[PDB]
Amino acid sequence: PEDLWDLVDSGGDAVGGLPAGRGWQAGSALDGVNAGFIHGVEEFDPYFFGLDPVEAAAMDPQQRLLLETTWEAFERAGIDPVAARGSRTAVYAGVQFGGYPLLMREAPPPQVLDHLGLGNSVGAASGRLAYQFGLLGGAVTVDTQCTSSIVALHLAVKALRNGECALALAGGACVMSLPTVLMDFHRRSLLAPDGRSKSFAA
Amino acid sequence: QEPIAVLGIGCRFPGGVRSPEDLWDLVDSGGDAVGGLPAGRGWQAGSALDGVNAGFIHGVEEFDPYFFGLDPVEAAAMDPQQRLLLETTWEAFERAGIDPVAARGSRTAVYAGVQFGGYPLLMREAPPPQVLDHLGLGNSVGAASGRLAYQFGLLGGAVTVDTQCTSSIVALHLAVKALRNGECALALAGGACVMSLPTVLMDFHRRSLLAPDGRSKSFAAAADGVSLAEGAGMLLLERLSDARRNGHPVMAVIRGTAINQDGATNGIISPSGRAQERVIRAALADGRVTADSVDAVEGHGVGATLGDGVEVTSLLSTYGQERPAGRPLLLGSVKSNIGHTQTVGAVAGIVKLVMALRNERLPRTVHVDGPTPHADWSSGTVRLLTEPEPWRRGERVRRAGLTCLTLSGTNGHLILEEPPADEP
Amino acid sequence: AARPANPERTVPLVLSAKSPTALREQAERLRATITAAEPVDVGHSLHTTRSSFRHRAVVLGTGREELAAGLDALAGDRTADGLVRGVARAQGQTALLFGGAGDGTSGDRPADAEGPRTARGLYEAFPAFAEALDEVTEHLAGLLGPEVRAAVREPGPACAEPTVVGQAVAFALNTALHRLLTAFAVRPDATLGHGAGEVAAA
Amino acid sequence: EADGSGEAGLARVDWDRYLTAGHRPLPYTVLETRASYDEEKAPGFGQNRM
Amino acid sequence: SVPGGGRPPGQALLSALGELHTDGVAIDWSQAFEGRGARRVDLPTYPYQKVRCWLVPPEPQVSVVAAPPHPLLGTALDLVDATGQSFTQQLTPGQVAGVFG
Amino acid sequence: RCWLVPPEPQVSVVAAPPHPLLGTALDLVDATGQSFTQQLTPGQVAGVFGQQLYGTPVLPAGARLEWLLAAARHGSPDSAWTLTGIRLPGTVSAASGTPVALQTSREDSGDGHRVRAFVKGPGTGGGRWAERGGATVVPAVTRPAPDRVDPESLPEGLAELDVAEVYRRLWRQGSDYAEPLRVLRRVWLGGDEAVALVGTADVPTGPSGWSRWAAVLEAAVQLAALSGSGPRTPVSVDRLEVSGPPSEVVWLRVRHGADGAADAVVLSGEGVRLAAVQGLRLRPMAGREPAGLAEAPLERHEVVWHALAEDGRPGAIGGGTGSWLVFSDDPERAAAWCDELALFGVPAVALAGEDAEGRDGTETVPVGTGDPDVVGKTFAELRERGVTVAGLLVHDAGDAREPASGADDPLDAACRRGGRTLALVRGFLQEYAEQTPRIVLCSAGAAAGLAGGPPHPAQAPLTALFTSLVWEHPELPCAQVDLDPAEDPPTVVSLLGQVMRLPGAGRLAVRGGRWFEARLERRPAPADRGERLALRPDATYLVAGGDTRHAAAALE
Repeated sequence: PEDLWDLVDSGGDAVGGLPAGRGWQAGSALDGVNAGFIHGVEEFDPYFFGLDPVEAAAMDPQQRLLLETTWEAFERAGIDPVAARGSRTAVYAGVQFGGYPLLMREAPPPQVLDHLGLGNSVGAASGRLAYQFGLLGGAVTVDTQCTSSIVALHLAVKALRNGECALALAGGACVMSLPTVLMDFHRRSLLAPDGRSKSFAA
Repeated sequence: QEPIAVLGIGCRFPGGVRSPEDLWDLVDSGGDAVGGLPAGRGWQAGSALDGVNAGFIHGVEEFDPYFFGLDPVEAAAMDPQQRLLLETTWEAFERAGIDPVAARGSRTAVYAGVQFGGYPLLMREAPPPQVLDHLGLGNSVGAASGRLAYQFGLLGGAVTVDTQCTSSIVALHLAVKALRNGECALALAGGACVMSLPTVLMDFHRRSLLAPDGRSKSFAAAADGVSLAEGAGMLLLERLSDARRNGHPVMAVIRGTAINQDGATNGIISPSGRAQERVIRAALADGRVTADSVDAVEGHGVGATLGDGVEVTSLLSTYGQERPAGRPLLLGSVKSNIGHTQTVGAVAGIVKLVMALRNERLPRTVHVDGPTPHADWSSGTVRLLTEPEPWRRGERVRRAGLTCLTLSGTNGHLILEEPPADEP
Repeated sequence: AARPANPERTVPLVLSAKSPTALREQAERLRATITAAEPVDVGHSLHTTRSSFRHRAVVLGTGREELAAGLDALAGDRTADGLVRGVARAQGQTALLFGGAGDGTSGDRPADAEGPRTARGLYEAFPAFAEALDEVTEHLAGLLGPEVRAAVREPGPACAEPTVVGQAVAFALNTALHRLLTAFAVRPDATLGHGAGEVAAA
Repeated sequence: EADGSGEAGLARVDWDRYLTAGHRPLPYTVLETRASYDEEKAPGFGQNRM
Repeated sequence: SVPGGGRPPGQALLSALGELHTDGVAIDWSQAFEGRGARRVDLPTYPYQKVRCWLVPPEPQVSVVAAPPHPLLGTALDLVDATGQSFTQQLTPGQVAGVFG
Repeated sequence: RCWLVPPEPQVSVVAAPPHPLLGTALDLVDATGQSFTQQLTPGQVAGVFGQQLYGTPVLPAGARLEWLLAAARHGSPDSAWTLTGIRLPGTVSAASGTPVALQTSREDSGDGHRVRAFVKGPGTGGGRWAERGGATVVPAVTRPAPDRVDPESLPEGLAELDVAEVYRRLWRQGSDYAEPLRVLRRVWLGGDEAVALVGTADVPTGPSGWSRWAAVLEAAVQLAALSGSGPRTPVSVDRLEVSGPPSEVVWLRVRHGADGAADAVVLSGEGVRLAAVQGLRLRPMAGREPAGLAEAPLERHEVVWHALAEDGRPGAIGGGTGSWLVFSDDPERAAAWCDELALFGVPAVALAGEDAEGRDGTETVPVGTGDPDVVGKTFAELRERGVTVAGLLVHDAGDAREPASGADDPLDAACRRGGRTLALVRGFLQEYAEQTPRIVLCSAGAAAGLAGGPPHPAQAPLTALFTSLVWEHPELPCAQVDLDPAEDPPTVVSLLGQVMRLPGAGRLAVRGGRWFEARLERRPAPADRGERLALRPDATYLVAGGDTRHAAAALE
């Protein structure tokens, strides 16, 4: 939050260049496109969460960011993740299918192929958080495109009011593992040519 | 504790089932629907599926674009799952007795269980530009709840949910809560599952998880493996008090609901067992019902060798301690006749129990050669329904439960009751 | 808060991590906060808002300048006064040794007065000790008369000498320290008492 | 390399061959990481059910 | 040794406990903060020790034409013993009606 | 119908995969000779290239021989094949993570059935396609073969070997194999012939059909390589003959009966003839260069002293089961450490060299008399008393010999210590080594890079004597503990505690309070700095002390 406040109060913009280091094969099809990317989303720390590095390769970047961001949300809430185990905490995650396995230019090794399913199925994201943090409340994933975060908060607020759960963890992730969402909006000319959302400007 | 009324069910299931009355004939005749790989889908699958058997919908590749106002190119671009929801929703309204035009401008909510079907990956060539424009929205998981609201002019919230096999019972729970909070006037809840790609069959076959004959031998001592199948279904829900004010027909009444996670610890404690024992207690408490009053449970019963035993044990730990004298819990699963049905596994069970209440009979579970040795049946307080039994209206209110489970850890339960059925 | 004033009492500052490198980077992050917030609030936070991992360190000091010098010593990985480091092992395996008064007459007797003259200072530092010491001293004063209160307040060479005053004070201070360690959540799995101290061990 | 360089060299060497060449029945902490330690891991996400 | 240590009397007990807490005992530090004016304050979060995890190796920084092949001429073969150059192509059924206008 | 893809035909062929080394057959219109092409991606290369030489992946010689047979038989129903004049130049290799292109061609010679088969490997940049094998093919072998030979008659004249030692003998020849080529199950060898048992030789595409010959032929190469010494690889075969796919078990016989060449035969589990090989030669590629092949880059290697800040707590000495001997330059230090150990109940004995006086009741040893016999005759006497030994402490005074003697020479100061300590270390082990004692060589001011002033050059013979033990008497634990040359030495229980936490061997140091351990670690070495460098022109240079071979390159 403090980095976002520093950026927003200093009047900066964060749109920039297409990410290198991702395995992309895009030619002239994204030439001159500007967009805002998470640099270093290809980097992770498997040993902290109890994962072997082969499963960390199979996982959708969206499941990795939720699992890191959850630990951070607990540390700032002042709640020890070891005191959260066995709780009636619910999980409501906004996620969409990220395309990640479709980057593979050649057939997968025989170990990673047996991890890919629960690494990439959208409904595995809520269950994986509930597994890592030992949470016994309901674990659902929602998709309603751009409004997936308000849908997650709405269901979490209504669950807490009805007494379904003692806490609720609500949010989402979006990582462009494939170029195709940029390409199609560029092909239909929906993108601004400088890449800026001039929110209410002439 | 407002009771929520099922006004109508539309469905598509294996073996040419197009209605609740078709499913009733297939279960009451003791058939099974499992068969060979679908002809006429574009599958280039090699020797990797030789001997695989599953519950397919024959003819899922066919549709009627002009009835729903679509151009045939847009109808070709859509995920098969969205087409089955759209066809099944109109049939749900037609049985409910609502004119779909009179439903326009209504505060109807939509809650759909859908998972990404892979359909655009069938393409060998890059598609023509007229398909390339329509492919984006027509294959998105979120768009599946939006197209229903656009076609029928609905103004309530629209959500797509994914929790693997529990997606229909989770969708139904959120619809029951939305109606009880007073968010909406009616709610439309259900799901779809159609295998446009062979990859889920291969990923289970590579590990020998599928049964060799493709049958889910629910709770039986054989217990060879799982059995995959397709399906779609929609239920239309309204508050029982508003249903009686308007005079709409009530097929069955949903009385209470719950969802929980099996969590994570050492398997020695049976984490999956403890979770089911809590989800049943929560669902009974939500509806203010009591554990003596339930007659039957439509169990998960998938046929996994250790997996069915934990469920039976959790039922003996819960319903099996509080039976009236000579009223043991009847247990079975529709997943024996039609296979698992994946995201719609809860709709299949509700169609069975709605039809059982109407006909005053409970159907026999197919392939039950003998009860599983991984649980202690010696109390006699729970028993598998190996022959049909009568279930007449009378002094004791007929009630039944449903259990749905999945490997991401979600478990859930519903309690169902008779319609109030005042004399004409 | 109506927050109270105090003298500069020592603050224990605890850090933990899942590998050695993360401990040193955590010490680099914390240095900016201890040099701005008050140290008693920072130490109280780390005791409850963070989990206890396998690699551990403790920093001890009376004030901001000392605590910052210890945290810099951790960050460079160089040993310094008031810094402790190690790798924890989960097994309980703890026992406690107790002694009587008179053995301090065998040699270096003034050190067995200076230990008790140091231990008297704990009555200002830790609240549980003052309660436990009064609750034993006011009880012994019923068997032995008034001098035990004066002796406990001035623990001279009597604490090292084979005497009724010495043995009363030794039972008092050992009973008080046991109630202190069992207030810090140490729990002895065995006890062993040398000579006349066996009543305290029992 | 003004100080702290110590015993220092420049060569093509494969040290994993070097410690397995000849024979060697016990560790040598100049070439090899000193020891393992007491910790445990989870059974994996879905795998306990399949 | 618990009561014995350095000149400030509290550091003896806190250092002896600190060594047991380091070695493994789950010591409760709350007695060191009792009666004192302690508030909660925000702190840094944990420093992750990251490494690369991706199914594909990082892209080569080399510029190339996006789709160079001519539709009818296609790809040049490199048969080692050949007396003269050769080229071959497949047209798939959607491409066929695109080239055959 | 509303679907993205039109329906596939209701009947189609079994579509069996192409053999992975020869791939798709091309269809050039006018061409006389057939040709074939394959690309292997970075994920496929390491799957087919199942052998490593000096760490780099290589195509097995049995796979090259089967590649030619698979290319030969391609269009024909014939089950019996003769290949002759087979030549296999060079090593096929691919640096880890790199593409490979493979190509092959058949030319009919017009000499009846005679076809010539060639195999070719990749090139890029300044490189072009290069030959990596060729053979001449004839079908229709049209001659009988022997009646059943009993496999149990084969091993009777020969010694059996452990399959674990057979694959270790190959590792000491640069070669390692992945599990699909670890096909031997029993081996017998002696004099000039050998025999072996080969299992289901199931390479990729080889759990059934002809591809299994790649591993059965590679087993003949593993065996033919086993009898010699020094690195060697196949170059030629003068005949290979094969009938049918090979059985689930086969018996191999390999013979060295020629002038520097091998012949071999393969029999089925029934004792029926399957294949034969003549003129298998490895000798023309005995001793081919590893320096042009190994995978390792040029790097900077450095000994770094790391603090044992984590877990540096001494622990406990393992009880008084045998004595500790202490030997020192100072009799008072030997006494002090023996007295310190006695307080803990660890029994100890003090020793001194006989140029020092017996001031405090020590034993005395003729060290300085540089013969292991007289020092051994001393240590033997304690065994006749009934002394058991758990370990030996050797302690060295550092620079103190300089002011004590009143003259300086660092080369003399080194050479005086070496012979004394060699006589001690040998003279001890010759009398006790069966007890597996522990040795501690406690130098002072020998360890570089750490604090405590510059290291004394006169200490260097102790580090040499330490490292010489580690590779020559590997059953013994030993450790070097380099003390600060100026600070007071720590309590002897602190030494033996932090030493007994080492299994095997290690180097340790103490400076102030901290313990340190030496580790050898590696970082990149930019030689392009020397390509940018120029030597200053207005100067002389000396190149000194070299032989001709170094001197020519240094001046170059």
